[PDB]
Amino acid sequence: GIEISVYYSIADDFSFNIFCGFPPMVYCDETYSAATPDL
Amino acid sequence: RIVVEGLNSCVWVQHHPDRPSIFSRPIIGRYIAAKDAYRNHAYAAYVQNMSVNRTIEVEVPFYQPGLYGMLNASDNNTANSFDRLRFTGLGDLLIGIEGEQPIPKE
Amino acid sequence: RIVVEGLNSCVWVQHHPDRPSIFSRPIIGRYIAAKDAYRNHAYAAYVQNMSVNRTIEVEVPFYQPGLYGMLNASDNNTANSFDRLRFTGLGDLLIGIEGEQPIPKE
Amino acid sequence: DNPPDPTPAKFFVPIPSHSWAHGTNTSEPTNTLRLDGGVVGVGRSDDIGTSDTAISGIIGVYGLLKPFDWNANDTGRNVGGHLLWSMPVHPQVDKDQVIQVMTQSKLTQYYLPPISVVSSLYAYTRGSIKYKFLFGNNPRHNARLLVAYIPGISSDNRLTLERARNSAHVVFSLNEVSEFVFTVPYITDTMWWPRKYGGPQAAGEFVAPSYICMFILNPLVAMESVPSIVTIVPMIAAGDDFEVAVPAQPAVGLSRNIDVIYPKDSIISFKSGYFPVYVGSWHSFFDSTKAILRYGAVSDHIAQLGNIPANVNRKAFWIVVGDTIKFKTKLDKINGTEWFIPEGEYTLGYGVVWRDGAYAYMVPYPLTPLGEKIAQYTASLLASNTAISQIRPYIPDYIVDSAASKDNILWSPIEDR
Amino acid sequence: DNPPDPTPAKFFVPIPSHSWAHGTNTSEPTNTLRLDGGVVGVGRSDDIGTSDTAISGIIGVYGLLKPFDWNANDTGRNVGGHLLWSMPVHPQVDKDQVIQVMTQSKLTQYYLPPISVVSSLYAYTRGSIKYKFLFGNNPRHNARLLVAYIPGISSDNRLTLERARNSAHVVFSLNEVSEFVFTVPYITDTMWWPRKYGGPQAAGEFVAPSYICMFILNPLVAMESVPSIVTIVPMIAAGDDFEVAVPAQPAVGLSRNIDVIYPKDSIISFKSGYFPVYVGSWHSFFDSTKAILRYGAVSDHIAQLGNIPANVNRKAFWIVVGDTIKFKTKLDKINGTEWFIPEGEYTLGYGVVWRDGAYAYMVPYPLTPLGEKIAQYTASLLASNTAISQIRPYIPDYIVDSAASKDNILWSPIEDR
Amino acid sequence: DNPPDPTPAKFFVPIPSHSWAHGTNTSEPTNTLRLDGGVVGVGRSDDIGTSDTAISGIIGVYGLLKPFDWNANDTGRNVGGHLLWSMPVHPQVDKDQVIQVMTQSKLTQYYLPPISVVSSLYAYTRGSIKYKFLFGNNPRHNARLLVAYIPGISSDNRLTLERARNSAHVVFSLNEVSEFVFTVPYITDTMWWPRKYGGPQAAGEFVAPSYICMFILNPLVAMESVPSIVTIVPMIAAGDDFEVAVPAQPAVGLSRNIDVIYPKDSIISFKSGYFPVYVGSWHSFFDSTKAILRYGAVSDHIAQLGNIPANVNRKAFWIVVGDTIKFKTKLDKINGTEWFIPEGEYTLGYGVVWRDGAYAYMVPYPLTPLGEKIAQYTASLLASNTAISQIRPYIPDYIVDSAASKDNILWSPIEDR
Amino acid sequence: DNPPDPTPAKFFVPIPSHSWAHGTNTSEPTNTLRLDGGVVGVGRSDDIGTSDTAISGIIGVYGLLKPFDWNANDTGRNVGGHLLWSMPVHPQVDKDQVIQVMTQSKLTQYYLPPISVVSSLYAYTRGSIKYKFLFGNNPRHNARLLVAYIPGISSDNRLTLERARNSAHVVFSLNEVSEFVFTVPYITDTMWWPRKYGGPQAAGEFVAPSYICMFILNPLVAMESVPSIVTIVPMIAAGDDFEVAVPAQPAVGLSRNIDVIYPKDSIISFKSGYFPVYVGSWHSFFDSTKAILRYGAVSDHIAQLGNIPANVNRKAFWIVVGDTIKFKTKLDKINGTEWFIPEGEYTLGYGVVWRDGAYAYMVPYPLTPLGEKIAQYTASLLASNTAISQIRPYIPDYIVDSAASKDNILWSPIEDR
Repeated sequence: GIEISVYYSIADDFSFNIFCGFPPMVYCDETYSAATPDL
Repeated sequence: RIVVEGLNSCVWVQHHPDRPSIFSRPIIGRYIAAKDAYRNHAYAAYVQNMSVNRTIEVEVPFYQPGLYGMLNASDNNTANSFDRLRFTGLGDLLIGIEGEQPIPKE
Repeated sequence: RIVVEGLNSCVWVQHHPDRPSIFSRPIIGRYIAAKDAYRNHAYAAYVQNMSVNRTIEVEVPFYQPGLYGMLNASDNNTANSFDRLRFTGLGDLLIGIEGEQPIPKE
Repeated sequence: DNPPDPTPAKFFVPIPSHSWAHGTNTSEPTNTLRLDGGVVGVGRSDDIGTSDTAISGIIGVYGLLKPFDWNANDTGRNVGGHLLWSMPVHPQVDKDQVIQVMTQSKLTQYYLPPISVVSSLYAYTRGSIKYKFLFGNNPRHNARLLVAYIPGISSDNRLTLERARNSAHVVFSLNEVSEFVFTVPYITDTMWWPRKYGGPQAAGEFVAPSYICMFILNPLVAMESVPSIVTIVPMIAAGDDFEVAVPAQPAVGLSRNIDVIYPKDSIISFKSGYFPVYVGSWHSFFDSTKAILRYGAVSDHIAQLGNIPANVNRKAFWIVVGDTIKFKTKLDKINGTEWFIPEGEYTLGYGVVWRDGAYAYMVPYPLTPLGEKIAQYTASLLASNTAISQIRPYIPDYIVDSAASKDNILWSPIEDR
Repeated sequence: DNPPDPTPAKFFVPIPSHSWAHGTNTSEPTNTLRLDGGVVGVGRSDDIGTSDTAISGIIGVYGLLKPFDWNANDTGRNVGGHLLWSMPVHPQVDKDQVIQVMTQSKLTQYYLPPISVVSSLYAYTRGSIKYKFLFGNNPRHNARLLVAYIPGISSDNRLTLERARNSAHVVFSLNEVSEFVFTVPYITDTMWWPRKYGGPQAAGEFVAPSYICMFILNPLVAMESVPSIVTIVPMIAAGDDFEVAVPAQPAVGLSRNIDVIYPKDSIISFKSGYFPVYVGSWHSFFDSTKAILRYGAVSDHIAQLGNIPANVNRKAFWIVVGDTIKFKTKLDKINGTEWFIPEGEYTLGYGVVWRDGAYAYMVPYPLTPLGEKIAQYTASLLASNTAISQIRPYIPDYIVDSAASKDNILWSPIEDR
Repeated sequence: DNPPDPTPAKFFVPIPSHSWAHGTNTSEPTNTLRLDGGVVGVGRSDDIGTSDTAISGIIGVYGLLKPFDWNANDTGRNVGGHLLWSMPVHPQVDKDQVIQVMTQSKLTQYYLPPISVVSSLYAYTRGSIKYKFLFGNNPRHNARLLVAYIPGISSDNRLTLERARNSAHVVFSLNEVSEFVFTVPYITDTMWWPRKYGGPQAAGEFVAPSYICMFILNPLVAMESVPSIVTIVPMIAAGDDFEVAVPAQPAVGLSRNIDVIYPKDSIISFKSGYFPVYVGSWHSFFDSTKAILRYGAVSDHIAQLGNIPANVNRKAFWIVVGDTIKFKTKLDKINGTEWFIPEGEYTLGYGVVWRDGAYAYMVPYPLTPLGEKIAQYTASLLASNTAISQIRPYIPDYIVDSAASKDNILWSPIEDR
Repeated sequence: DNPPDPTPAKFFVPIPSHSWAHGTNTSEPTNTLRLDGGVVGVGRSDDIGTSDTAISGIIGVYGLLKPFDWNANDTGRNVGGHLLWSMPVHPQVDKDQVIQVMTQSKLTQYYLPPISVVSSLYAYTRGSIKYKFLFGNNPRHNARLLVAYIPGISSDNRLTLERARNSAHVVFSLNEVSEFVFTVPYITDTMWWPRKYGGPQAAGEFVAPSYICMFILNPLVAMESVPSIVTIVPMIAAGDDFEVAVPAQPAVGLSRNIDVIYPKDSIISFKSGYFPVYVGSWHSFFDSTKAILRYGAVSDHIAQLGNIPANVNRKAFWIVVGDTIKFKTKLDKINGTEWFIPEGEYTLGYGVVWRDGAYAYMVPYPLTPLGEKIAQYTASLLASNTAISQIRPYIPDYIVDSAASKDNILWSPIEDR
């Protein structure tokens, strides 16, 4: 098959405009544990 | 802008301003008359190897003997054949192949 | 402008201004004498890989001992062999291959 | 005229794309999908502000931390020298000092403050931190607190009021005052400090450099016509001197999708015929007063775990992945800690492996933030070959046999600080 | 002399072609097929104008809309408060307010005004619209009309004269005046308004923001020596404040070739042995007073449709693709509408599916713009499980059995607003 | 020092070669095969002129056209009003007004004037043309001629002196004058006029816009001691106002190699057993007074042609490709023309197909420029189903059976204006 | 800030390398293998001169030509009008006027003067040539010489003193003078003159334009107490007006490796059983007084040559490639020439093919520069079918049978001017 990878970023005319709260987050270190430091 | 995909050979392109078609449909391959099927001399042309780029970019000029060229012209035109023949189209553009490489089954 | 299609190898081109042909037809392959069939030294040359570009662009200079070169010269010329030999053509241009790659059946 | 141009060709190096890393102080060639082929940018007005992504304006906004109660009638705790609240100082807050939401088989959601969210995007950090303390009091309540910043300390293991006074500290009076801010210093042996939480498998993680602790100087007083409990709500923001160094893999992800696929290679379960399982007791384990997983009511019928891979850390406890069960357990308060489990029905979320010869057994723990801590501590005690009699108070009690599982139960290895 | 040139090579990114989207404010490298290798352009003179593609000059030209008659002797309609003419306001005109030409098995040709043609090339639109009204009168005729612009309304469902007067409106007197223009405002909750008609499968389509309505204030009067009918010809052009935002897939195509190949996967027909078909009656369907397609004269011999795919919208009616038939039907005027079909011979162009258990039957409709509307409305009534007795007036009547088809008849799914 | 160069890479488009069409007003990068790597050009002096390729200097040179005799004793032709010489006006001369050399099985060589050669390189043309007329007279001869330029006429079908005087014309007196030039105007409904002769298969061909004609006003007079014939040699050059627009496929090729390979698919011949062939007579064809090709002396033994492809134009005649034969024929002068074939031995070069039912026969024509014209005219008469009795005078006469061919004879389709 | 750069990409043409031909007046991009990445060049001082490759300074240096003796006692040759020395004038010297070293089966080494070496690198040449003549005399010797430059002559076939005086010439007196220079003119019908010797297979070769000849005006006189022989050593250098036009394949190669592989396709030998061979006599060839190669002592046992390819020039003689033999032969002085072979033992180096019907025989020639000339001349005489009696004096004589060869002897085709 073919593989298509789309990367993206903000343009120069872009603006993140009105700051409301952050939503609650998850922690990446709680996906794959360090209980098996190499896996 | 001619985009040719699937061919590893070379493409030649000619512009025939004094030979424009009186039909609004293209002619393909073995149905093209000999007068056009082969490269003519002295015409403005461009020859491009697909190995360097598979996209050809050309600009076709206006070489007509009159004031205007007709837009939206009919293919059913016998009362004004002259208008339809030489005062309508910019002239045929021919796209051909220059090499011995075979064409893939696709 | 030399356009070579179908070959993946390298092409060499030499200009022999002091060796112009007395015939108005080219010589091909195994019929070319050894003196010309192989790259000569010290001649103005250009060597081009087909992998980078399949079109070679060169300009051949005028290197003749006289005032003019003859246009429209005859191949049947025995009374003026000297004129036909060195005062007619710019000198042969030789196009060869430099590599071990086989030529396709086409 | 057709003059030749024998100007020598230049050497150039072909590359497929422009910079992937650069985000400032450079132009970026690109094919704009517009009709106008110049330098074009969307129109603006006062209706549409400028980008509000200036970091200092973001991390200056206070975020809420885990609140706690301050009971004036507690003749045991409400005394001079008592430690009310303490934690390491770093921009990301400790996970156990932040409001949480847990989901069985999914990831935990953490309510991180703005300074914590932004910091998880960068590798280094430095500067003062503003700790705002909000008190639920009225003009009757009075007390005095001593809050301290202890450089080079990560825990309260050697921490007492009479030591805390020997570091940078402040003394707050709660006399008709409900809010105050303790802007703590930045005291380090280096200029930038590595973030604590990093990436998957603790990628690029480290520890906090200092500790903040709140001690009772003069105990809380109330009266009879007034609430005896005063809640304290800690909040956190960046000081004016705060900075963030280097873009790295975000320590965080959004909570729009809290699904996660644990590695199949680490999964363990019970051997065939040793499931379904239930929580119960047996005699050879603290005279059947503690909870373990059994596969039947005949004795020495304690569920055995399948092959446990050798790459699994010895100090690691486990978390249930698939379906689970509910069970009634309890745990009495442990000496020197605020660790206790009231008697109630809890879901099974964590487990600790109890080894007896060539047989491996599993000890159940409740799906609760405190259950996570007690499970981890127990696994550590088994790791150091601690006396069987001294691990006893860290194990949930046996009350009554619980429901059985539908089928086998799957577990995944985890480990905390 | 042959000095080395060790100047560092530059990084460059190879791409096969120049911009495809840019049409203004940029140069375009290209290989000109000329003898002159400079910047060359065809010669000009006053004999040859400059390009007349300036949009404002195009959309300013009035285009004709569907005319209508205004009968002074109609003691029913020619009364105060009566709605003569109304439609949504948008640059593309509604399809049913434009002169049409239909072709069996082909696409309909619409005579769109310049403002409508240009607008179908762009995604957004805004500004005032000039509605010119031309009246076929002479100095004897007199009336007064009230034309209104109702912002935020798309239909006349709640529209009355006594409400229309409560929006922006004008009052025209027909006293020896034959032409007047009503330049309507642009009243929207946003700055650009998305076009109504878009692309295939209603790609990127939306609705109109406002409504224009013409009411009778003072009814038309004529005399005995003068025509009692006054035709009204509506025309449309862009106001001086009109603009078009963003290039998109043209909503339109030329009429040089009106051929179309409907998707083979959506085509439905009658089961084998259930065709040829003809239009007739049977008792269990409104006592055989309505038209349905039969395959024979024995009763309960009603043509059955083949498998109807589940991806077909429930509110969709059908259009005949291949060969068809002619049939004589009629429909009496429906209460509250100007909907009626005079008794005549019509070609079969549309159909609505009538379901009875595991059997599906097809109801015939005439190939006429009004037949298209009635067919759609009926399909919608079946969709909401409307009373069988209330759908009855929307079904063509049975007059006499019609000719049979050569063979099976093929149908394709369609749906309107 | 080794500073980084993070300057963004530029987008560039790779192409294999520089312009192929450009010949002026541009530079051309190339690899010069020299020792000197700069802009180098061969040395010059007065011994070596500058390029003499300026068009105006080329097409200004007179070229010779087909001469003709002007006989003072011809009491039939040498009369007032008689047309001596006429042709369409265009830069390429008509082929039949130019000196020719024919070669069996090869191409014809035409002696084109400089204005004709140059014009065949370009697509369009315009301007005045200088027609110089040279007379072979001495002071005894006298006459007056009227030469006219008729705009919008291509032939002499409606041309008379009394009409020619109603267009731009000149009146020349031959009284002790031997040379004069008639610079004709350019009268067209457009600015450029397409060339007449184009490429293979009449590619891009068209017609001439106007006609030039020479009439006898006052007939030629001589005396008894003086030649009664005066030759007239027409010559042609471009006027000072002449221009050439657009490079196209040359209408011409050199005569160094006049070989040509006619398309094998168009070739026709006689069926097997119906060759060798000879020229003879038979009764059912104008009572055996006309020439046809037979395969034997028994009657109804007329050579039959093989399958003739349907793509061959109906008005087309044929030309012999391979070996051929010689035959003695004649043709008497045809009314209203100067068309006659004196009795002589001619080679067989052309043929016209005579159809009789399912059988196709071939009529022989001499390899001569006039034979080419008569053959074409005959083929056209058969095309319009002209009366068999009216085509009779255009067919070569039968004199005597000629030699037979070695084998079959091959023919190729051709067609003229 | 990250502004877009929509600047249109440029068309560029990729080529693999920079110029191969350019050697001056241009830069050459390259990857310098240095630590310093700028324009770097090796250091210099007076210890290290500048390049001494200026042509004029090279070709100005005199080179030695083949010396010759001038015998005062030769009452035959030392007379007025006698030609002492002569050759064509061109920058490369004639091969037979240059000191040589021959090697069996290898290439000849020529001691070319600087003007000759440099000229073999270029295609064209022009200018005056300085011929310095050095005489081995003392104050007793006296003579007068006339040296002439004959334009347009290549040989002495029509050359006499009484004709030489009718061209540019000088008259030298040997009266107590030992050196003088004759700077000869450049008299040509063109500006550059093509080099004489070119490349393999006489590639691009031509002839010399003029001739230089030394005649005896007043014969050499000596006395009895003084040497009667005066040696003359000719030397050659370029005049101040000398120039060289165009780089071509060097006419020369170094003598470090004088090996050469002659084409296998041209090699000829004796038929099987007709070798080994020896030099001898037989009666049917000038009564057995001349040398031929035999394969035995029975008569009519003359070695036969194998198949001789038809592409071999008729005027060509042959050279031995592999092993060879020595043989004793002689040749008496031929009338009108200085051609003679003294009686001695010589190696077999050359051969000429003598044809007798379907049989081909080989005639032996000595490996000596004069033997090369006589062999060539003989082959030419056989080419023009010269009388058998007139070729006789050009054939080596038979003295005695020589040794036989080890095996067959291989020959390769060659040809001289």
